[PDB]
Amino acid sequence: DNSTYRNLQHHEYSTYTFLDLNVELSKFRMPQPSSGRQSPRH
Amino acid sequence: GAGGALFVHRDTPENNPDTPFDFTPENYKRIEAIVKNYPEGHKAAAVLPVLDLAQRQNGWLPISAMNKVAEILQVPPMRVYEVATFYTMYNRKPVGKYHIQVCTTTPCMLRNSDSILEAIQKKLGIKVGETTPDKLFTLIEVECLGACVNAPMVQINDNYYEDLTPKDIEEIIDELKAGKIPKPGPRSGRFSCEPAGGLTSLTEPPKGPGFGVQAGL
Amino acid sequence: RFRGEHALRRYPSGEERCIACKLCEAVCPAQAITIEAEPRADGSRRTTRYDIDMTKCIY
Amino acid sequence: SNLIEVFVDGQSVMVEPGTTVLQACEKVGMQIPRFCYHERLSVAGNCRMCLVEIEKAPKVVAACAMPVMKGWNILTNSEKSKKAREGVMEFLLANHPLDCPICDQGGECDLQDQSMMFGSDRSRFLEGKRAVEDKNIGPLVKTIMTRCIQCTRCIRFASEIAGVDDLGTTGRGNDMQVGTYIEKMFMSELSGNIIDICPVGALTSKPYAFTARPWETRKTESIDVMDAVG
Amino acid sequence: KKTSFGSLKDEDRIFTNLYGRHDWRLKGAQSRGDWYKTKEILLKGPDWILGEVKTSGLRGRGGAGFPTGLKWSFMNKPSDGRPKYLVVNADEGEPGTCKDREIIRHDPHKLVEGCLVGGRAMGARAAYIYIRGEFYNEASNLQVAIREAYEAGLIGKNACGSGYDFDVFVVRGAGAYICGEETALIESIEGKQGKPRLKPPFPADVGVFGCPTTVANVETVAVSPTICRRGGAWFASFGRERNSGTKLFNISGHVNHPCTVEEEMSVPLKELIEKHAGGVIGGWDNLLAVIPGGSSTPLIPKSVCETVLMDFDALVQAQTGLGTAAVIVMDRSTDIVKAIARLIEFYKHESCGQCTPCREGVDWMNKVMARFVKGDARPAEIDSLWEISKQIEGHTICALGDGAAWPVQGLIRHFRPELEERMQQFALQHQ
Amino acid sequence: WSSTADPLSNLVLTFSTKEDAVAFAEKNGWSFDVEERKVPKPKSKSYGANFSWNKRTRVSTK
Ligand SMILES: NC(=O)C1=CN([C@@H]2O[C@H](COP(=O)(O)OP(=O)(O)OC[C@H]3O[C@@H](n4cnc5c(N)ncnc54)[C@H](O)[C@@H]3O)[C@@H](O)[C@H]2O)C=CC1
Ligand SMILES: Cc1cc2nc3c(=O)[nH]c(=O)nc-3n(C[C@H](O)[C@H](O)[C@H](O)COP(=O)(O)O)c2cc1C
Ligand code: SF4
Ligand code: SF4
Ligand code: SF4
Ligand code: SF4
Ligand code: FES
Ligand code: FES
Ligand SMILES: [Mg+2]
Repeated sequence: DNSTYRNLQHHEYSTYTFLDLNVELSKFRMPQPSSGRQSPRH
Repeated sequence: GAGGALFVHRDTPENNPDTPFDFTPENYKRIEAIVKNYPEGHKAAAVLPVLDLAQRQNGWLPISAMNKVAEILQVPPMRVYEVATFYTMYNRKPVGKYHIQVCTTTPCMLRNSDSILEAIQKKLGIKVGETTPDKLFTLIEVECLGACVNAPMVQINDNYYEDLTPKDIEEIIDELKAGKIPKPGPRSGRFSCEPAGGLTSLTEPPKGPGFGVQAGL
Repeated sequence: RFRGEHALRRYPSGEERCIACKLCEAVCPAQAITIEAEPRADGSRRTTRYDIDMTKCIY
Repeated sequence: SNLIEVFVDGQSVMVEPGTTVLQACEKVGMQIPRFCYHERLSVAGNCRMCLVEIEKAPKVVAACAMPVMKGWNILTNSEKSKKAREGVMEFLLANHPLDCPICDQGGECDLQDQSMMFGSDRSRFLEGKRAVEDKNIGPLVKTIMTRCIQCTRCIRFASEIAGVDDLGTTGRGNDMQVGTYIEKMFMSELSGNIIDICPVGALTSKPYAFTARPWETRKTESIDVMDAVG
Repeated sequence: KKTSFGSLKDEDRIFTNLYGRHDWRLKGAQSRGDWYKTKEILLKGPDWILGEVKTSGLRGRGGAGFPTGLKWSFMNKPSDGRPKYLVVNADEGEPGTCKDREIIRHDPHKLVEGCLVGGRAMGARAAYIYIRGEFYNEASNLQVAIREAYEAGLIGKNACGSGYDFDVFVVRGAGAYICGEETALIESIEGKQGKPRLKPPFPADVGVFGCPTTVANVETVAVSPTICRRGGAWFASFGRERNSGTKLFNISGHVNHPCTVEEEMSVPLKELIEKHAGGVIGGWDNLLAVIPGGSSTPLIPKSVCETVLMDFDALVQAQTGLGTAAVIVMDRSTDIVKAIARLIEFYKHESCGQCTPCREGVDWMNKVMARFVKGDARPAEIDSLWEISKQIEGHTICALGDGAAWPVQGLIRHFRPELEERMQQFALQHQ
Repeated sequence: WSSTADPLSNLVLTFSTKEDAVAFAEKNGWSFDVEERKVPKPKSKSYGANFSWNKRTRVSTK
C-alpha cells in the first residue's frame, strides 16, 4: 500500500516525450481565437 | 560571481550563418503543433519552445539555428537572438554529451554541496566550467533547482539525482561512462522527500470520493 | 605654486597629455585660449590648434 | 466635460483621462527628471528617474507611465521624491566611466545636468567599474558602449520610427548589453536620429567627433534643402 | 476561538498523495476523491465558486498572500470582446521551495481540476501552465495527466455534462527565476525576454496576449477544487482569522530530516520543526538562525523563532513575512554571512536587468557582501549598505529588488556585531 | 583667428513677451522679423497600449 513508490515510469522518458504528448494532444484542442491579422507587424 | 560567457557573436567556421541546420520532418510536425496552441495573431510566443526543440535536435544553438527559427516563425532574427542570450538553458556553444549542473545555492550549500562539486572535479579532472577532452561530460554551477529538500543534488540531461554523497556521484559518473542510464531520483532510498525515519504524515489510507462534501451539492 | 610661462606637458611614454576637452578654454577669464581639434590618424583625441595669447593672459 | 481634477503641489489642474503624472506636472510648468521617457517613443519605465511621491501614498510612482487619478496630490519637491532621485542617480553613476573630458557630449549631457540638479555631489562607490566592448554599426554613428545607461531609447526608435528591428538587448542583469549581437550595420535614412535621442555619449556623431564643444557653437535656425520636405 | 494550531489530522489534509505512494494517475486520483461532482461545481455557477473562495479565507500561497477571491472577482467583469485566460504559475523559482514540484509530479489531476474550476469561476477560455524549464519529468507527468483528462472528457469539448469549453496548455520555461514573477511570466509566454511589465495595467485588464488574465500559484489552484467540495467554512476554520487554511511547509538546511509536509496554518515554527523535521541538527540549543519564507525573507534568530507562529500576520510582526513557507535553518556551526552573501550572489545572477535600481544596486550589493565575507570593509560601510538596500527597495519595477534588499537588512539587523568582529579581525591580521 | 567687423555680432537681448521685444525694436528703430512660439502639442501616452491584443502598437521587445 503506502510503502511502494509509484512514480517510477518517469525512469523511461525520452528526449521527445513532452513534444510527442503535445502532438497527440493537439487533436483535442478547441479552435484558437484570432486577433484579426497575421501578426502585430502586419 | 562573474558570468564568463560573451553575449556578442563572431563568425566561426563551425559557427556561422552558412553552418548547415534544418528540422527533421517529425520535428516539423512538432513545430506545427507548438504553433497551433497559441491564437492566430501571435505566433511569436512559440520562439521559446521551437528554439528548445532545435537544441534537442542539435545539442547546442548555432546562429544558423536561430536564423532558421526566426525564418520559420517570421520574427526578426534579433528577437530570437535576445531570447537565446536571455535564458540560461540555451547553449550557444557546443556542450558535452552529458551536461552536469550542480546546484550550489545556500539551501544546497548548507548540506555540504562543495564536497560533491570537488568530488566530480577530481573524478573528471576538469575545472568548474570546463569540458572533458572526449566531449562526454560538462560541469556547470547553477542556481537553485527546486530540489532543496533533496540537497545536495545535481541535474544531468533532464534527469534529477538527489541526496548525493561523494561516493554516490562517483558511481553515477562511471555508470554513465559504462553506457547504461542510472535511475533518477534521490539516493539513500528515501522515495522522493519524506522524512527518512519519521513518516509523520499521510499514514492511514486516503479517503474515498465525496468524503467531505458539504450539503446541497 | 608660482605662476609663470605656460607649458604643455606629456606622459612618460612621450604622448601629450592634452585631450582637447576645452575646459581651460571655457574657464579662461580673458578668452586667451583658442583650441581646434580632430581625430588623429590613430583615432586619438588630440588638438590641431592650441594658441594662448600672452598679451591677453592674466596669469 | 470629461476632465478630472488633480493637484500638483496643492495646485488644481484639469486633465484628460489617461493623462500621466508627468504630463500633469508638465501642464503646470514643471519638468520631471527622465532618461528613458520620450514623447515620440513608447513608454518604457526602465530608468526610474521619474519616481515622484503621491500624497497619502507610501510608495513612489513612475510619473512617465502612471496615469493620474482624480484628486491625487503630486508632491514633486517632497523629501521622498528627492531621495528617490538621488538614489537612482547614484545607481546610474555607479558604473559610469570617467570619460567626461573625452566624451563628445560634455556640455550637452542629460546625465551630467540631471546629476547637477537632482543627484548628490559625491560618490560612495568603493568597487571597480565594468567595461563592455564597443560595437560597429556603420560609418555614421560612433559607438562607445561603456557610457550607455540602458535607457533603450535607441531600440524603441529603431523599431517604431525607423521601422528596423536590428537593435536589441542581449544578456541579463548587470551584463545585459544593447546592440545587434552580430557584426551588422544599422543603416537607414533615419539612422542618425539615435544620436540625438541618446542622452549619453554612447552614441555620437562620427564625422563630428572631437571637433567642437556645445557652449562654443552659435545656433542658426534654418531650413533643409536636401529634399522638398523642408 | 481556537488558540493552539499545528495538530492536523491525517484524513484532514488536501494533498493526500503528497509523497507519490498512491497511484497519481487518473484511476488513483478518482480513488482519492478527485474529479468528484465536477459537473455540479461547474453547473452551480462562477459566482458561487467566487463566494466559496472568498468565505474560505484563502490567500495567495505563492508569497504575496493576497486574497485570491478578490483577484478572481477582479476577473468577474463582463465580456469585452477578447478571450479570457487563466495562467497557472509553476515557475517555482525561490530557493528552498519545492512544494510546487511535489504537487505537480505526484498529484497532477488536482491541479488540472483546479485549473478547470478557476477557469469557470473567472470565465477563462483556456489555462496556460508555465512549468519550469528544468522540471522536465514533472512536465511530462502533467502532460500525460492532461491527456488522460482529455480522454475521459474531463477537459476540452464541453469538459463535462456542462456546456463549458476549456483547454489546458502546458508551456515550458528556460532557466529563468525572474520568469516566476507574474508579468515576466506573461512576457515569457509571449516569446519575449522575461522582463516584468509595469502595473497598471493589471493582468485582469491587459495580461497574456493583451487579454484579461489571472495568474495564480500551483498550490492556490489545487485547493480550490477541494475547497468547493468541502465548502468555504471548513477551510476557514484552520489557522487564525485572516490566516485560514492549511499550508505546505518545506523544511531544509541543518535538520535531521528535511522534508515537505502539509500541516495547519498557524503552527509554531519550533513545534513544526521538532514534529516533522526531526529537530534541528545538534539539538535546539545549536540553532543560530532561521529563514522562514525562502531567500526573499529576512532571517530571524533563536530568540524570535522560539515562540513565533507560521502565518502572514505573525511573521510580519516578526519583521520577516511568511513568504513561500520555505524554512531554511542554520545552526551555530555555519558561516551565516557567507550564506547571506551566497543568496545575494544568486539574486545578482537572477535579475533581468531591466531597471537601473535592481541591476546596478544588486551588483553593488553582491560586491559589498563579497568584501564583507572576508572582513575587507570598514564598520562605517555597514550603515552605507543598509542605505543602499533602502534605495533599491520600493524603487524597482518588480519585487526582485525587495527580495534582494530584505536579506541584507535582516542580516545587518540581527548580526551587526558579527560583521564588526570580522572586520576587526581582518584589520588585526592585516594591520 | 576669426576676425569680424560688426559690433552687434554677440548682442542678444531677452524679453518676457513678444510684445515687449517688438516695442523695444520699434523704439530703437530696427526692422524686425517675428516668429511665433513653437509649443510641443499634447500627446496621448499609454503604457498598456504596448501590450496590445490586436493593434499594431504592440512592441516586440521592451
Ligand atoms: N513561490 C515562489 O517560487 C516565489 C515566491 N515569491 C514571493 O512573491 C512575493 C511578491 O510577489 P508580488 O506579485 O510582486 O506581490 P504583490 O502583492 O504586488 O502581487 C501579488 C498578487 O497580488 C495581485 N495584486 C496585488 N495588488 C493588486 C491590486 N491593487 N489590484 C489587483 N491585483 C493586485 C497581483 O495581481 C498579484 O497577482 C513575494 O512576497 C515572494 O515571497 C518570490 C519568488 C519566488
Ligand atoms: C522575482 C519573483 C519571482 C516569483 N516567482 C514565483 C514563482 O515561481 N511561483 C509563484 O507562484 N509565484 C512567484 N512570484 C509571485 C507571483 O506574483 C505569484 O505567483 C502570483 O502573484 C500568483 O500568486 P497567488 O498564487 O498567491 O495568487 C514571484 C514574484 C517575484 C517578484
Ligand atoms: S583642452 Fe585644456 S583643459 Fe582640456 S586637456 Fe587640453 S590643456 Fe587640459
Ligand atoms: S555621457 Fe555624459 S556623464 Fe558620461 S562621460 Fe560623457 S559627458 Fe560624462
Ligand atoms: S545607446 Fe543611448 S539610447 Fe541606446 S540604450 Fe544606451 S543610453 Fe539608451
Ligand atoms: S527589479 Fe530587477 S528583475 Fe525586477 S524589473 Fe528591475 S531589473 Fe528586472
Ligand atoms: S537550493 Fe539547490 S535545489 Fe534549491
Ligand atoms: S522616465 Fe520614467 S522610468 Fe525612466
Ligand atoms: Mg548621444
